[PDB]
Amino acid sequence: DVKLLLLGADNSGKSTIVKQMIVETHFTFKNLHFRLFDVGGQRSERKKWIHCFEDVTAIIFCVDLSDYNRMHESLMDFDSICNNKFFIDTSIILFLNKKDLFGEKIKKSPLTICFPEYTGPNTYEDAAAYIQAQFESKNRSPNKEIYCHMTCATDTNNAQVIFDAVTDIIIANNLRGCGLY
Amino acid sequence: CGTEGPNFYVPFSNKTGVVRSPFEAPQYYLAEPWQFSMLAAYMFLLIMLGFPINFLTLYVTVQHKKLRTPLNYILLNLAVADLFMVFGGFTTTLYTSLHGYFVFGPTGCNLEGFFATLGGEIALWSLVVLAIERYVVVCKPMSNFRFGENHAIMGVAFTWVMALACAAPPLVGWSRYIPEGMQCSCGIDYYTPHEETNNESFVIYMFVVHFIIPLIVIFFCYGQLVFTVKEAAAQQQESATTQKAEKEVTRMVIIYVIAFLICWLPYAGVAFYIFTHQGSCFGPIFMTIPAFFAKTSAVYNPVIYIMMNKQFRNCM
Ligand SMILES: *C/C=C(C)/C=C/C=C(C)/C=C/C1=C(C)CCCC1(C)C
Ligand SMILES: *[C@@H]1O[C@H](CO)[C@@H](O)[C@H](O)[C@H]1NC(C)=O
Repeated sequence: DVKLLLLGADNSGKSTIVKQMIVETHFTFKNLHFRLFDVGGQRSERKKWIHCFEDVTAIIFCVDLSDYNRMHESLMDFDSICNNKFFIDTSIILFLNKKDLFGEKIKKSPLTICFPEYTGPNTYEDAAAYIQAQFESKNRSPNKEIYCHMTCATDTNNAQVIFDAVTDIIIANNLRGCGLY
Repeated sequence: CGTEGPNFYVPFSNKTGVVRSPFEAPQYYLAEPWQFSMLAAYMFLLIMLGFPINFLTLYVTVQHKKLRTPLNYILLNLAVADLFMVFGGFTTTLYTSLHGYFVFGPTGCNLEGFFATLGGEIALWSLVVLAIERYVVVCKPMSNFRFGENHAIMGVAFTWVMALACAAPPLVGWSRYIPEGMQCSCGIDYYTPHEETNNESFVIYMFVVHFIIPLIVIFFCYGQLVFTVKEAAAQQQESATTQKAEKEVTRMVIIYVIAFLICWLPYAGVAFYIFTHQGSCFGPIFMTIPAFFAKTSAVYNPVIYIMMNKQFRNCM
């Protein structure tokens, strides 16, 4: 079965993903059963579980696009997991949630508030791309693979995103085991 | 055309009285002694390439216990296979080609032909099994599988089963081991008739079970594997490692197929044209063309499937 770690923020939206039926969910698809673990990853709440997860297929990391306060918290939490000695090779599925709340947030709240160096015009297509770039900037791991997706707050169906990413991860690993690539 | 013998067949007419036994006279009337000088030296070359690579594979697995996984067993098998070809084949051939004629007697002829052929067949079916393993693992056809050490053992065992199904019958009366080509090296009699040992039925059995079936399986399995990787790459256009894997896997599959055609389509074509073109006659120079292509696989199947394999380049 597939082990999926589910990280992010209290107000990031993983609270809704986990409900599609260490807190374990047993959702399944395509004769493939997933074990989804909602855990924390802050720092203080990270030594409580990191030492007993091994053979984690992927790490689902959630980000509230409209939340500038937790943004750098999430950037550094991300960096410290993506570059973490236990998950240096565990591929990541990155949801940037509340896409539309961000589409309205950016109209009345410039992105410069939390990225002062941002020089682009505050439009959804550029600000969201800049945020995505900032998370992937911290990758620092040659062949890691970060599967990105921007989710329409609750108004979408993004379990398929997870499973396509997981299958891609799996085939890459099976080739690795055979000695091909 | 040739001098028919019981334990042997020398492709050279005795109407002149010149021909002798391949267990007897230096065969310098098949080819000038310079050719057998090169012959013996070439066997030492392949000893000093084959045993380095093939033993080191075994040694490395011992040294690094990270490599002891089920998927690599059949490559270890491959290494083992080619070491028969080094000792059963190349070493005992060395002590005969140095003379010009086969020294260790017809019992040494059976020993050489058997152990050489046993190694060659183990390698052949190791590659068939390797393709089957990769097919099941990556394409996930059964889709209710795990693949453990039990399955890897069955895969290795099956190569010994099939290898014996080819190498042992000439020891009991289905074809015969005789000096072929320049008569310093003994192998299967695929090129003469012999009703006492039923050569025709053995050659047809060989061509279908030990060539056509292995080739069909290898093409099919690697074809499905490439299709699967291509399909995955098609869906994840933005997944860099899958695009990389697509390209790399396809490079390797083409290499694999060409290696197997170079290795076996010589014997296949030679034996088939002997079979359908009975009005023909070949001498040592051409009867060692297929032996050439097959024997050198003791080096470059270990290269192609072990050295290039990405779990052993990291030990280098
Ligand atoms: C140095 C020589 C060795 C190990 C020679 C081995 C020869 C064979 C295993 C040949 C096998 C075949 C035939 C006799 C006829 C059809 C084609 C083959 C390769 C299956
Ligand atoms: C062929 O003739 C040579 C000439 O002496 C002889 O030594 C050899 O035994 C003969 N072999 C056969 C099969 O007639």
